[PDB]
Amino acid sequence: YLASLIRSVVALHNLINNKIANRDAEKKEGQE
Amino acid sequence: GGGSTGEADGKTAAAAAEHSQRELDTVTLEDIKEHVKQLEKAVSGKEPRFVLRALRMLPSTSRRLNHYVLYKAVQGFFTSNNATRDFLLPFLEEPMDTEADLQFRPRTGKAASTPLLPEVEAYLQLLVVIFMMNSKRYKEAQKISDDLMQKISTQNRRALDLVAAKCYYYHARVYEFLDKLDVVRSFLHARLRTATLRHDADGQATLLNLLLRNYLHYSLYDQAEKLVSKSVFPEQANNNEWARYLYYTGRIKAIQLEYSEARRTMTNALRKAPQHTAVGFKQTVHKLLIVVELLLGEIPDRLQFRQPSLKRSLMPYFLLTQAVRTGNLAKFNQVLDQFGEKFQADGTYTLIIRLRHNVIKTGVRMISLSYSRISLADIAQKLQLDSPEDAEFIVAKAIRDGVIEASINHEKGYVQSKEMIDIYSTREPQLAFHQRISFCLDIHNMSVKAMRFPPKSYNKDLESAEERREREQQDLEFAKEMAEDDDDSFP
Amino acid sequence: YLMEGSYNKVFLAKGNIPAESYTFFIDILLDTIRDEIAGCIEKAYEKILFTEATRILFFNTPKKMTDYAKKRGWVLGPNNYYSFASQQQKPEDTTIPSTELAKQVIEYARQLEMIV
Amino acid sequence: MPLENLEEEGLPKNPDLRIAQLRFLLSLPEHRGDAAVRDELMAAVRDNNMAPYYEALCKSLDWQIDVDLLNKMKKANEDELKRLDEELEDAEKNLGESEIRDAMMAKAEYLCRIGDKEGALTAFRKTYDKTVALGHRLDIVFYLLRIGLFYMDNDLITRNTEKAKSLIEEGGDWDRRNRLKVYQGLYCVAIRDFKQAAELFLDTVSTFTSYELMDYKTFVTYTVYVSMIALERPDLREKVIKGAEILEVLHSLPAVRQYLFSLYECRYSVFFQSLAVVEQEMKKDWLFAPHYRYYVREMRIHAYSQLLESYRSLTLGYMAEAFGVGVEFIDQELSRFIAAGRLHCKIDKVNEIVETNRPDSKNWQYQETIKKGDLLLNRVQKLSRVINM
Amino acid sequence: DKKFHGILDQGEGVLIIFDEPPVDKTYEAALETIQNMSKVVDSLYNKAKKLT
Amino acid sequence: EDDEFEEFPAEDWAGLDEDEDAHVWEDNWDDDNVEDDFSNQLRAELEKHGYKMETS
Repeated sequence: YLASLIRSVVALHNLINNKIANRDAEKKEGQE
Repeated sequence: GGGSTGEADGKTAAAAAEHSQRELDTVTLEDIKEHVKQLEKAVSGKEPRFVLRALRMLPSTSRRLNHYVLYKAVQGFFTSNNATRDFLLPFLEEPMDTEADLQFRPRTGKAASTPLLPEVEAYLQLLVVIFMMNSKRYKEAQKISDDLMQKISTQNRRALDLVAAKCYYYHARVYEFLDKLDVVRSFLHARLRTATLRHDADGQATLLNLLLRNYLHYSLYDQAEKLVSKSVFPEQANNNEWARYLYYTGRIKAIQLEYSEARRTMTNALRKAPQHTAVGFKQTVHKLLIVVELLLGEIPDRLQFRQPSLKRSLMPYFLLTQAVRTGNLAKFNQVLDQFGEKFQADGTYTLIIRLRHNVIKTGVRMISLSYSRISLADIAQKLQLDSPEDAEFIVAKAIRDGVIEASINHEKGYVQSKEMIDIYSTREPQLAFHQRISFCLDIHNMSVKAMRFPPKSYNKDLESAEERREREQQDLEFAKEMAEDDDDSFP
Repeated sequence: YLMEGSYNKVFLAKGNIPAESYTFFIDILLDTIRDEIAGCIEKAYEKILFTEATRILFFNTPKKMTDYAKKRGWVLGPNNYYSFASQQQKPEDTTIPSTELAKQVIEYARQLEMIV
Repeated sequence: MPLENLEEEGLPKNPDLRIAQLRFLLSLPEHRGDAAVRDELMAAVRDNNMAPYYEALCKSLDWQIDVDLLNKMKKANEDELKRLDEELEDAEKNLGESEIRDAMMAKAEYLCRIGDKEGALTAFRKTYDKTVALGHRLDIVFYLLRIGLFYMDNDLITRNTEKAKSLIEEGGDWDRRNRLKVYQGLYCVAIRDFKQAAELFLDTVSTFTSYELMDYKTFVTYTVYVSMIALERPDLREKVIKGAEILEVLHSLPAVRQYLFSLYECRYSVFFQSLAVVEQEMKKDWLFAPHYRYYVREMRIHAYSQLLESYRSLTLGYMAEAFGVGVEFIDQELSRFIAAGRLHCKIDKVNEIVETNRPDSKNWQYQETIKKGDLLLNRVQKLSRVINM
Repeated sequence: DKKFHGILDQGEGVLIIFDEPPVDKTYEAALETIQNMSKVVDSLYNKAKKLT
Repeated sequence: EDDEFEEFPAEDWAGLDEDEDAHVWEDNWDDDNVEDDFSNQLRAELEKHGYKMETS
């Protein structure tokens, strides 16, 4: 239980990292 | 008149609503010119449609208009030949155009006989319906507006189905004041089965929702049950739609004596309604969740009653729980007596009266865990039951339903507990964990499986780029090769 | 009263007389009521006197109660004696789990090894 | 000279805690109205009392808004708000940082001794961005930590507690690290917690140097009050009853000596007979912790636990005379706490024997785990909704 | 004072001394890491509110 | 596609009744069953049943 739980939290934080990198890539995809 | 509201609110508070009116025109020039056109332009009905989701927040800001002074000339920019412009103008109170002109010519009026003109026709007429009902008109301007829109969506192509989602939604809403016409039930039906063969998930779901709402506003629960079962709710659907469906299917599971599934659907529902706001929807799903847990045999958590605005609507329930958790019939009768009138404000009162089973289930399973043996004469006194005759039957029932694990000696008059398990010889804890980690783990395959998309936009960016760097290196390995034949000094 | 076993429901089947058509039909239910009552009492007690069993299942005679103490299979000593069928043989065997829990463990492994 | 150190060596009284907090809780008209309150408030009229947070005291509490009084304090208010900003303006032609800082601080300090929460918050936050010295930085972080206690806002306290520990390590200046413990403990004990609160409070009784918050006899009172809640048997035998400050100060207060020693001597009549008097006296009437039921309901658990951990079997007839009460009283209480799984025994009202049992160990864990865990799975559930969206 | 884990009995005078095993740490710890992980989740919530 | 709700009534308020505030409180369902009844419950039970005169 504990193991799988930590695993989940960590993977999810990974996902937050992807979303934020995507927003900041969307500010670059515009520009010129 | 200067100095009063005949000029401070007659031309200066009207002129500001004219600046906002004339800004809204510029906004629907981006909702229609850029985005409704983009639907067919190069995506065939995709992301430019979710920019027409904006049709939610635009009625609140349609108070910048009065189905405005510039409108007669605005629906006439959008088209050349139209019989909706010939209904829409009858239903305007008074257009009195000014010297403003939207970006349309006699050339952008010829070019607007488009398959995008049904999207605009419905899109704007929807606005006519919104205001028509706000101002408390209905009857002719209701029906006619709607039915012309029901002739619009009869047309072909798969992009109009989506905007027809919103169409249907308002259609039912206005149809629902005067008297929720069951006539529409057939239209919905007919348009639903059609949508199942066109495989328009969106329209299929939305429509299916307003249908379920029809069966539920009356007492046709059996008719919704057999339906919910026999039919397949689409896979792609906007979340709002999925929250509706998960509140209704749960309502149904609840009434037919199945609190099991309900408490698990109910909850998923609460957690899909939009976060920041959703006031009413959340405010009601609570009034039901709170009772499905009680009915199920579990206490609801306290945080459901410590919430900003919707704490004023739950206050009666709070005193239902005061009585249910404690375990005695007396307080349950008193509380469901004072506030019964309000519980009868919805169709919940049918579920509530059932709790008399559970206040005694808990009162008695509580006595079992408080005591080791006690006399029936006292069991009747703590439970506010009937006789010592009634008690023995009640307890007995509990036993046969493995909800108390005890025994009775009747020739002496006492119930006796057999409790002496240390929970760990049970599987129980291992079953509970087998539950936890399946849930938990599912979140871990799931959120990587959706994390997949951010990496995909980057792969859309080159990952073989800087070929001139590699070619420069290759031109350095021909100078390096011979640099080492010249450090060897050997041919 | 029916859903949550409470009795005094056989008594109220002749007191619901305000509409006579109720008392004509409800008589049917009274053969299920006796069955659920004896279903619990088979577990709830272990020694009662015979005349009390006649007062609980709502019989007036001793004869009826002999027949119904014969279908459930009880003996007729001075007090009507029960047979232990509540938890006659306990679930003291996790050998019966054995295979099933091993399936489960394997399953977890599948979710931690799959390519997602 | 009077006991060497007495009523000195304190932080300034600008946020004017407790007197200006307590006057507000006891300014509710269901337990006190009268002039006993009004007097307290008049002291806050003498320190200029023009803040729309004073109009919003006369507004929420429905005290009467006398316009004749408020315009004299508005006049004073304005006179020193112009005098101070002129001190500042003339201080941007004299020295640099060295002299500007103390003008800006004289301003921020005065927007809150007159009780204007927001203007004050920005003057403090504007002087902190103008850093220079470690000790000062700390001082104006304690200002926010007092003010953040006197309007009782939690975000405002958290960020400053954790921003304080950092500046406490950069200097290591220990004596501050004490008073950070009294603040952080006060806050630890507003919200429930007691555990951590009892470590904090109890480990600095010897180094109480704070005022503003308490007098000192007060502080001792709270320490006892919590230590009998979180600490268990011979943890409290050593830390409390055989200590230093504790015995000396308790010695001049039956309101704690008689409440403490009794729980330890197992004189369970004295214990209840006091516990009432301590509920009313100080729980309800001071800004301890508006869960005045939670502390008692907990205390009765603790006690019934003592007189039931030593005896395989003892009858209600022995407790009724041992707590001074009667059989009904105990019956209700004990049955409700056993239903809550707080005691670990059970009763049978044929003989009136109170048999115990010895499960404990893991049986209490797991129980606990699943509790906390499902809470966690829920917050991560919701989170995954905000992330996938 | 917890010095030998027993239970005195009055009415028969038997000083019962049940033997008690130690509370395993594999739980106490996991109580502490679940505890901690919450804090993480909260701060992670504030990181969530910024990007979107 | 939808994004709105407007099919259920709501209640919005600024007159809000009070309960136990929750910030990290344990929020136990036990503390709403009492009313600080505890001083009262002693006095009245020591006089009524005489266990302040008969019984110490």
